[PDB]
Amino acid sequence: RHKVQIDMERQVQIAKDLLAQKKFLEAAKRCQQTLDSLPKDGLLPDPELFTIFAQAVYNMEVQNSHELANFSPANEHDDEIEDVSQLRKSGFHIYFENDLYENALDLLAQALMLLGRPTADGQSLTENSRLRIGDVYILMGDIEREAEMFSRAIHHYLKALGYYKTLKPAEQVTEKVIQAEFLVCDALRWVDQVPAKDKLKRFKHAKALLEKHMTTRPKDSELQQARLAQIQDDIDEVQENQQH
Amino acid sequence: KVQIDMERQVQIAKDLLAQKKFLEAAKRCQQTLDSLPKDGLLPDPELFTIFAQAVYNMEVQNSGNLFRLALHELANFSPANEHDDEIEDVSQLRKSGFHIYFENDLYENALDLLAQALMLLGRPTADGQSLTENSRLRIGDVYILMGDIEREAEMFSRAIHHYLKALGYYKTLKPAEQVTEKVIQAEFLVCDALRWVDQVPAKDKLKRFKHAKALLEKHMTTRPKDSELQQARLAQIQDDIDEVQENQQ
Amino acid sequence: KETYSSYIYKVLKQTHPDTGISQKSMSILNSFVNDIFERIATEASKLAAYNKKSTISAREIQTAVRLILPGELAKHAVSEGTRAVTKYSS
Amino acid sequence: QSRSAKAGLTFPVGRVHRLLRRGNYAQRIGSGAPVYLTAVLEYLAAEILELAGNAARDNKKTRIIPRHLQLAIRNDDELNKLLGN
Repeated sequence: RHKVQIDMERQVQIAKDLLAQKKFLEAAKRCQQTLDSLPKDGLLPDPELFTIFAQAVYNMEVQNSHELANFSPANEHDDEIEDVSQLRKSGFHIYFENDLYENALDLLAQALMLLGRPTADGQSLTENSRLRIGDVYILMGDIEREAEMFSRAIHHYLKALGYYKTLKPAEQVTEKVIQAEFLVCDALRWVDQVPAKDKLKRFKHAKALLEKHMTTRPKDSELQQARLAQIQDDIDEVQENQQH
Repeated sequence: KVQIDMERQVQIAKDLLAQKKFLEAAKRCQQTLDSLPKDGLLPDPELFTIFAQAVYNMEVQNSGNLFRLALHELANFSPANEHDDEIEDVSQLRKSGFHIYFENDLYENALDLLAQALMLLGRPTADGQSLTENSRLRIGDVYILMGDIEREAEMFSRAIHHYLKALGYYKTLKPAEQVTEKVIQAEFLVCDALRWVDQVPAKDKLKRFKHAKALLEKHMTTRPKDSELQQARLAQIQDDIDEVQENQQ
Repeated sequence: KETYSSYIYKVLKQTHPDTGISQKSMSILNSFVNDIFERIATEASKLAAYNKKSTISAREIQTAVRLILPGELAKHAVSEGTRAVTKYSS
Repeated sequence: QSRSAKAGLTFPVGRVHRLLRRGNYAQRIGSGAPVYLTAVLEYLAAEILELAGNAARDNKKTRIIPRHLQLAIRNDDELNKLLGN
């Protein structure tokens, strides 16, 4: 086109569509082409262009071929939200080269940057932003768990927890917290670097929380029980395969 | 220099094949085909069919060392007397250099050999009449063997295409015991090979399964000698029906 | 009559998309899968009776996996089971 | 859709569920049992296939032959332990 004019939102919907339909290559190229085609100055792009892209890129590698006990963005600075000055403005084709996992992670760091961009007036980030920061950290964790950077994965799951814990009570929130709490443990079982004693405390904590949630008779009991069974077995492993 | 009796050479090769001595049967065909006169003679198709089987068993057993499909083709059941665009002209028959069928990809090689049997067996009559029953039986057998080799070569869409082809030819034969057996075999091979092709939708697979299911149940009522085998086929098809129907709900 | 062979083939293409496999090696693999099946199902059966349960659940399959699979194979195995159950239940 | 797809699996949950029922292992089969077992079996096949594939490539071939399977198993501790040789 003479100079193609981009509706970001529409491009985002189309990319979500492509992703939902397992057309991962085609989704990634869409975000890529959209991002390379936006004006290079004065505009902050839609964060979803980066997340969808990450998910698409990440899914291609898959389908083809210190304890932050209480991280809290409420009373602590998130050192991992980079300045928008460091956002990529062109050359998004590079995210097809080399380590696709790394590329997806870097794309998500950019989503984190736009979502976590502090306001000018001292108003904190809205619920929607912090949930979305949470969701992003979950996705980083998943990629890292899949790339076998398990320690890096734990760090992000914990961070996701922190963010999720800042949201006003609601059933979505609870589900996210529990998911997070579980994912910490799912990653922790792979980490030799953490003492067996520090592992048991974490597992028991997630165990209790899962059992507490069960007495509430939730809609996803079945999935919640699967989670519980895994943590229980992981407790028995470190209990049996240590001291005996 | 040497004088060749083809029928006799076919016998020797055929018996070597039966003895499981594949290398020795393939070579027998190869040497025979390479030393026939190069112009004026159509060779006995069995020299190609045997050569193909030999080469194929050879690759299977050595490789076993230890220590698009038209959806309406599938939906069709009427015998196919229509033009077979897969029978080539005899101008395309290989006349020398048969050693190459030992080289590179042996499955590819067997198929090319079988294409040439198909060419020879399928050659249109000098007057204009349909091919004899015998030729139509052997074309059918040739087709089944193509399917087999293609399966092994991971050419699943072609495999079904050739089983369906075989079926078309068998179905043109005067009814007989051996005919019915080949027909039932081909129908089941069609079904079994459908599990390997994702591009056929549920609807069409299910329609095909139901057909074979009905055919085989009808054949079961005749109390055929092969009853155990038929029951095993019928239970497999029921399983494939069950699976596909579970994807409905 | 090989239950898993066509599925094995699909798993292979998800792993090495440019790699093939003989029918014979799928046959050996099918036999492996059938064996692991039988061992797990039978151990899970024993566990079921022991706890006086008349249902075999994901619980007893998970326990059976840990007894029957060697150390790390089991560790990934229970993780993979948890995730399928996790996804399926969603 | 199929339970396999609902579970993220390629292996057949339905066939596995049936194989458990016809196996008469307990009075009842939970709907989570097949989803779990199917996942375990598919994961094991994937591991065996990932190494056998490498062995095929290590031997410059593009097809998996039983000798590739035997190498893959024997040269892995746990698979060797699990499957014998």
